[PDB]
Amino acid sequence: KEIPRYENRTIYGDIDFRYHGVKLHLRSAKPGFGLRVNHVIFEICECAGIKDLSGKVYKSRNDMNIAKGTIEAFTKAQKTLDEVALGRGKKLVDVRKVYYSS
Amino acid sequence: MKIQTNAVNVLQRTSAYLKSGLLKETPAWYNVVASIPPSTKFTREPRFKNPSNGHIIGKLVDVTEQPHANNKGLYKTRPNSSDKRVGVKRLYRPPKLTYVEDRLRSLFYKQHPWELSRPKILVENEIGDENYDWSHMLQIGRPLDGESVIQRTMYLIKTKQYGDMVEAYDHARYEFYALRMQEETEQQVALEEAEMFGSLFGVSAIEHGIQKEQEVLDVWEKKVVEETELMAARTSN
Amino acid sequence: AESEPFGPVDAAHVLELEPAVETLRNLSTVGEHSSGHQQSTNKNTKVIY
Amino acid sequence: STSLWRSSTQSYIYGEYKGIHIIDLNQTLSYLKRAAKVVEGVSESGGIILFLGTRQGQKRGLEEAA
Amino acid sequence: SLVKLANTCAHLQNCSKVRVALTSIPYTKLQLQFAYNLYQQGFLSSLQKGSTMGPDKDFVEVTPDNISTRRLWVGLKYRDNKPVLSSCKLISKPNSRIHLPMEDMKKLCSGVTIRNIKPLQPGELILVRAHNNIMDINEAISKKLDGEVLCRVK
Amino acid sequence: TDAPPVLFTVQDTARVITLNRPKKLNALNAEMSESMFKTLNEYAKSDTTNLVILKSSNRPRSFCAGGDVATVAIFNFNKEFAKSIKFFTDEYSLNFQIATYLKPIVTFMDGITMGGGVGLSIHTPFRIATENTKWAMPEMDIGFFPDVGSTFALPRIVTLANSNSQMALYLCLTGEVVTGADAYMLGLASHYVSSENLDALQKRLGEISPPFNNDPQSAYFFGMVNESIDEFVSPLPKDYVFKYSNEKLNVIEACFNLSKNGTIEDIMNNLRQYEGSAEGKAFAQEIKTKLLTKSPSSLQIALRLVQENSRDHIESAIKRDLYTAANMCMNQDSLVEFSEATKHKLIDKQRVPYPWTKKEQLFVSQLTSITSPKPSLPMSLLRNTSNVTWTQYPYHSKYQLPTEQEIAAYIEKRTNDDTGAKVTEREVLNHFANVIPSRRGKLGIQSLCKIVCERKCEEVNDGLRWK
Amino acid sequence: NALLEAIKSRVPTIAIIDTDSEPSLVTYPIPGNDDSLRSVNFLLGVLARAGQRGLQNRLARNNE
Amino acid sequence: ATLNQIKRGSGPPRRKKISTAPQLDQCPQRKGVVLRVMVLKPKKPNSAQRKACRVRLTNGNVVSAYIPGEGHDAQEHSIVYVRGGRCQDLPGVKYHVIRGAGDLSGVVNRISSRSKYGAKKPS
Amino acid sequence: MSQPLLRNRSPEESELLKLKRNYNRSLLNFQAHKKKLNELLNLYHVANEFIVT
RNA sequence: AAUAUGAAUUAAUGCGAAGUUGAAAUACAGUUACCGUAGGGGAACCUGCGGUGGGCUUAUAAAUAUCUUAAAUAUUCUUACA
RNA sequence: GGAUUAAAACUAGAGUAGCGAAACGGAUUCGAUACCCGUGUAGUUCUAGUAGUAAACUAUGAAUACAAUUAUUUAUAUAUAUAUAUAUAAAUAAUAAAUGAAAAUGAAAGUAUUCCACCUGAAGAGUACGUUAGCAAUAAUGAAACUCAAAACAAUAGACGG
RNA sequence: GAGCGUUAAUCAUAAUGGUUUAAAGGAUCCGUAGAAUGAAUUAUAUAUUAUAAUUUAGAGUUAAUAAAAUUAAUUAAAGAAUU
Ligand SMILES: [K+]
Ligand SMILES: [K+]
Ligand SMILES: [K+]
Ligand SMILES: [K+]
Ligand SMILES: [K+]
Ligand SMILES: [K+]
Ligand SMILES: [Mg+2]
Ligand SMILES: [Mg+2]
Ligand SMILES: [Mg+2]
Ligand SMILES: [Mg+2]
Ligand SMILES: [Mg+2]
Ligand SMILES: [Mg+2]
Ligand SMILES: [Mg+2]
Ligand SMILES: [Mg+2]
Ligand SMILES: [Mg+2]
Ligand SMILES: [Mg+2]
Ligand SMILES: [Mg+2]
Ligand SMILES: [Mg+2]
Ligand SMILES: [Mg+2]
Ligand SMILES: [Mg+2]
Ligand SMILES: [Mg+2]
Ligand SMILES: [Mg+2]
Ligand SMILES: [Mg+2]
Ligand SMILES: [Mg+2]
Ligand SMILES: [Mg+2]
Ligand SMILES: [Mg+2]
Ligand SMILES: [Mg+2]
Ligand SMILES: [Mg+2]
Ligand SMILES: [Mg+2]
Ligand SMILES: [Mg+2]
Ligand SMILES: [Mg+2]
Ligand SMILES: [Mg+2]
Repeated sequence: KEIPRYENRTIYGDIDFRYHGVKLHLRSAKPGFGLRVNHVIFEICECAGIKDLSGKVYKSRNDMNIAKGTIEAFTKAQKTLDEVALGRGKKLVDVRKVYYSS
Repeated sequence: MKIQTNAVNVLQRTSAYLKSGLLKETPAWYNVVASIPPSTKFTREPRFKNPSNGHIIGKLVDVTEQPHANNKGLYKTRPNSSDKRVGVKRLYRPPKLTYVEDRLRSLFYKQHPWELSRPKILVENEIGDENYDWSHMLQIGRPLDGESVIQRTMYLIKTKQYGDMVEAYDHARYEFYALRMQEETEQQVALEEAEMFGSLFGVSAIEHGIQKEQEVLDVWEKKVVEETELMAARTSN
Repeated sequence: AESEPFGPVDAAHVLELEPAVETLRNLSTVGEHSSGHQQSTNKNTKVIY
Repeated sequence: STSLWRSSTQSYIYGEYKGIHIIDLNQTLSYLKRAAKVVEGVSESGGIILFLGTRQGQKRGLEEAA
Repeated sequence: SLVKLANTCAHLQNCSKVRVALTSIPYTKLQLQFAYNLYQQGFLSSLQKGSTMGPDKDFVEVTPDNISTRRLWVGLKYRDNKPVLSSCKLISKPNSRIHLPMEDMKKLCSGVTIRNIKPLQPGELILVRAHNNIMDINEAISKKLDGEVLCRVK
Repeated sequence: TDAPPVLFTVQDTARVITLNRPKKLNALNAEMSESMFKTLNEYAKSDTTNLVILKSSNRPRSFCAGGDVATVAIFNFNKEFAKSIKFFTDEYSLNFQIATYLKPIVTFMDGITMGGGVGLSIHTPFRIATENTKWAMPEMDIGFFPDVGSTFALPRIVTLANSNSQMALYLCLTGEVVTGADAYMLGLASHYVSSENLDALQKRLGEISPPFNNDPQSAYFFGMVNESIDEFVSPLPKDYVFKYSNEKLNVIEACFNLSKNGTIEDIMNNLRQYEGSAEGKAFAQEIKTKLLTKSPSSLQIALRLVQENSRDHIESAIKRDLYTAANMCMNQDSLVEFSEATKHKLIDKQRVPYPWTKKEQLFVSQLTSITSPKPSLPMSLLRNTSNVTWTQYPYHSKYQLPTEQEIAAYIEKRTNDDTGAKVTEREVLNHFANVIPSRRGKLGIQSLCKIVCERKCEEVNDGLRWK
Repeated sequence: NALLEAIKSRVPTIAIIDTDSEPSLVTYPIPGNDDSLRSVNFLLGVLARAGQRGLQNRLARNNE
Repeated sequence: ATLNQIKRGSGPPRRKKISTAPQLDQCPQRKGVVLRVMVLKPKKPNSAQRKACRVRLTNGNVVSAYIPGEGHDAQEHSIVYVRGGRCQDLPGVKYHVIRGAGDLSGVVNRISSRSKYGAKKPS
Repeated sequence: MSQPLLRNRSPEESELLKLKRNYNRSLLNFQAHKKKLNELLNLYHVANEFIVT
């Protein structure tokens, strides 16, 4: 499956997703932050192409259910800036990206 | 069942396969679906009018609109309990379609039970071709039946020739009796005239019934005899 | 708003920083032989020998 | 029958009559035209169109359509 | 009432899950201001005054005679098989009200967790109440206003 | 506090513009025009708006009964000529913006679409008509000219008897009202959709979006909009018969066939010297009666503009209408009666026609002055986000019924092909109904093709010749 | 089964959706009675002729 | 718990390791005198003759300490130093005696891990 | 948004409202009073069949 | 009087190894188990009274069915007829 | 804090047919302080009290706002071509969504809000001690040391079932 | 690494928790405190609070009309059977 990536490095905002007994709290991170997450999530991020990510797992830490929960969270719990803009009829500007633009 | 997402997004999931390179060749449907987007809202829609009788749905009569006293002789000065309950559900419930003609149709067949015995064909030909002038009861293309009376009654009330529905209905009923009597005579006379010119018929309706009753009465004779002999043996016990 | 213009200067105000172009210009006037090199606002501390 | 209603179809219903739900033909026509254009597009593009129907009597229509 | 606002926030979430196009909320100043902010931000398709039975087609003056039967009717938006208004939660709760100075509101909009409030996320709307007026947090920061952080909509 | 004259709303990715002057039949004033003109520039810059929908909140009573000229008449009586020129600079600038708009605009002509209303739809390739549509250009009775670029659109979009703008001149000079299906068959409306289906159509328009990496300004998206509307089109009423019979179409094509230096008198001569069927002869007298109850000056000005804006680019045609309108409110040479006639009909309710005084025949120089910019009065159209000009609409042809000149081109081409085959009416119908991608299954397309072949083509053996 | 396989295989699908049928399981639903052979054969015929016209237009563009 | 119940004391229990050598009185080690040397049997499934010793610490607490290493010279009245650490298979033996301290010598001929058995480095 | 949320009753509207509400209470009391007298009349008609002596 | 210490004296309980006397529980566990309470008995336990299901929803037929043009006509039909 | 609170039990005065702890007998059994049988005392009953405990259970505190359906009753109201039909609530059953470790819950065990009670590994222990209350049995309150890396729930496939 | 190990300690390492069935809903309800929570509009103030006025959607009072004969306490009776 394809997963949305903000700047092809991280996720859009923060994610609090519940997959069965696994509570996943994933936070987006600055460029060069690296992957600071559960080891199961680390491997998935490597294959998916996520470079910067923070997060904690609560309640159940079953590896199998963390992997499935993470994949589900990356697809069902994310919304691109473009999708948010079109749904709301508004312009969403990345201030950090504009600051370094012409 | 949950609102499915994967059936309407085949184009977007396919586009990810092509962009990444997992799928080398674009499918033939890909361009067709892209130009004709599927509808993907799957929402419940409110409705504010009954299409059959034009009754407005979602309108609350305020106490200011009821200045006069009611049938009990009391004025309305405050909203009642019904007025204070949210009625959103009525906006979404499919309206019950009603028709005045339905009431007359039930009346006609209650007054003329044997009209039910005349077979009716429910298979439509082409509703759009019906060019009927209901100034008269007979029409080319449709049988004479109870519906002829109902449509005639509506035309009378629509043209305002009669004011009360009962009077228009009675007027149509007599026109129906006249047409029914002319047909009962055309059939009787046609049979009489044919027999007078040497027409022969194998089996009449009365004869057909006798033969069918004989077939049933023959099986019934056997069973009766059989069951009147098992009883004799069983009772002998 | 969908048609509101937002540019580098507006972003700089949001982030409470000088425009990035200004930072580049200030970094080019640091060389000892570069134009704009100036250091005099500090010559205001009374010293006694 | 209104007793068998799957409420997810609510937006397609024109009303209820004689204990059954009446489907809104104005929407059916628009959906039918959209569906027809898709079949025409795929046919004109050379795609494989499969017609699936397993209720008694449908074979004749299915074979001629193919 | 924050309790009424909590009821409305939960009601909108319930309506989104079933994907109803139109729903009603209590008719009060706070609710109207709350709904209006969502409408201007593109979360609501429509905002109409009405009664318990449905939105009013023509203007109906509100008076004590009909106040008990008044309702606000809002249209929900759905795009690409997803609800536009997915979540709606209060920040300041009835039993724990949070008042922040403009300085702390700027930290909240900058990624800093203030008083356990998770920071503003991309595409999220946080509303603030100041002197009985509801505005976006970014607007309160522009006006140098201190106020109660009411709710967050995404 | 007062209800805004024009209401703007979001419909998913579509932006709905609704005219909100029900008591005035959605008449267009400077305020309305300015608001719409400014909001459309913003939508052009936006990357979240795919298309715009121009409708009314008064349907089916009216969409737009025309520009607010009664107020412009009071200005002339009060010498408020600056106010009058502002009203026409705003309206004409909005008509120029719509014509050159790069995103699809879909006008719902659900009701009276007369005058300014025609300018709101005639310039959009997606102008949807309904059973309640009533298209007319009743300016000749008020002393004004055919404005809102109708002298550039009608001569280029009408389908029947419009080879030399004969039908365009018939509608502009007679002020005939066309209703519903007839507007669609003449080319006044690109599509014919039942009013009941407009709600559903609006929702579908908001839901469609350009696919993959295509912007809403691409031709690909324009095709998508056309297809979406077609899904809501329904077959014409069974009893419907086109308004103009071949004989009536022969009178217009002959009696309104002038040269590059023609005059209204030449048309009067043809209508007075016409020979043919009894219906045609009687029909020509009816036109003559009507054309003799109009403003003698307006008819000449209308003919001038039609013969001038039928071969010029859009910007020069719209600009020439601003000059004419300004040169008419300020009646320097007392050659027109726009102000007095407007008060006789609108400001004051008078069924009888205004008694005309300027019954002379303006010279070619006089007409040139009335339709040329005065060096003392500088007037310019407001700048739009497109700032483009062209001599042919970029999309109108693809999405409307074919014109009589397009059917002729295929008969000539097919008849002059190396195949050496015979052109047959059946082959013509197939070529226009089941071949062109954008016209496949277009409502009333076979009926129109048969009207053209029965009146324009000669059937010899198994072939067709273009008489 | 067939509908779920089409989803898994990313195959666009058309189906007649009766009042008791789930619309979201198909790409292009057609609301309509699915129990009468007349209704089904009427809708199937329209779709079949639409396909025929597309096929004829593809064979025509090859000739010319 | 409700917000007021938390105000009244409700909260998550605290996680902090508890002392497993209470008799030492929070000291790294305590001196003692061997009361009686003993041999004990491991709990199942282990089998061995584990050498232990009862010791009276300088603070008056009497404990049972495991003697690690192969062979020991501990007797009654021998001065020993006791450290924390239980013998898992011997229930009730929660301490260890330090080899090479007091009167308990280092393991004879120990080559590896000498520091853990009070063995000095061979020249 | 500019419209006021509530318009207070004018003093005249409150007067007419009180007239209707007083009438409603008075009419119900009168109708119950008359019903009781009609039952007392129907009991007088039959009291000749009741025994007290 | 309190606190601390030792203390005659005395109560409860944990673990460790195998044995002895029964077979109380888990299946209908061979008397359904368990809860409260009372009495009795080497020991588990037994008995009385009420309660619970964490046991019986483990729930699954007294059978009987009808008439209109059977075809020179329906069944064929490929955008035709109208 | 207060009131009420099954059964058993207790304090007085009546009652006592039947049932029936215990006790004494008869059987059964390798034994039978049991199951079965007999005689059958307390108790079971009433009056006036004490006591405040139950698998006192829906093993699910109370309140408010809200969310997709069907069926079946009940209630109120409306209508008539007078017996049905149309409405609005309640209850129950089966469900969608949602939730959940799952079993399942289903208008809550869903979406939210407010308040209260309660829990923090097993065993030791609802025990010890103290205190309070009671005629008493007891009830309430309620630990720690030592020892261990266990202990528990749902579900899965087996094996077994007098 | 001139330290290494070990013992004794401190901080961190999951409440971005739970209580049908796993530790955990009080037998039940009434009601006091609550430094607990809680409607609407408008105007002030020193402002999510206060005050004033006004309002009726929560919560109540009294009638009218219809419906029902249960639940407590007490008194007076009946019935089949048993010994
Ligand atoms: K037992
Ligand atoms: K027991
Ligand atoms: K017992
Ligand atoms: K007794
Ligand atoms: K409670
Ligand atoms: K649970
Ligand atoms: Mg069906
Ligand atoms: Mg036994
Ligand atoms: Mg046993
Ligand atoms: Mg047993
Ligand atoms: Mg015993
Ligand atoms: Mg028992
Ligand atoms: Mg069991
Ligand atoms: Mg069971
Ligand atoms: Mg009982
Ligand atoms: Mg006694
Ligand atoms: Mg005995
Ligand atoms: Mg014995
Ligand atoms: Mg006995
Ligand atoms: Mg008591
Ligand atoms: Mg007890
Ligand atoms: Mg208890
Ligand atoms: Mg009970
Ligand atoms: Mg209560
Ligand atoms: Mg106790
Ligand atoms: Mg289990
Ligand atoms: Mg060092
Ligand atoms: Mg923590
Ligand atoms: Mg709870
Ligand atoms: Mg309870
Ligand atoms: Mg309990
Ligand atoms: Mg009340």
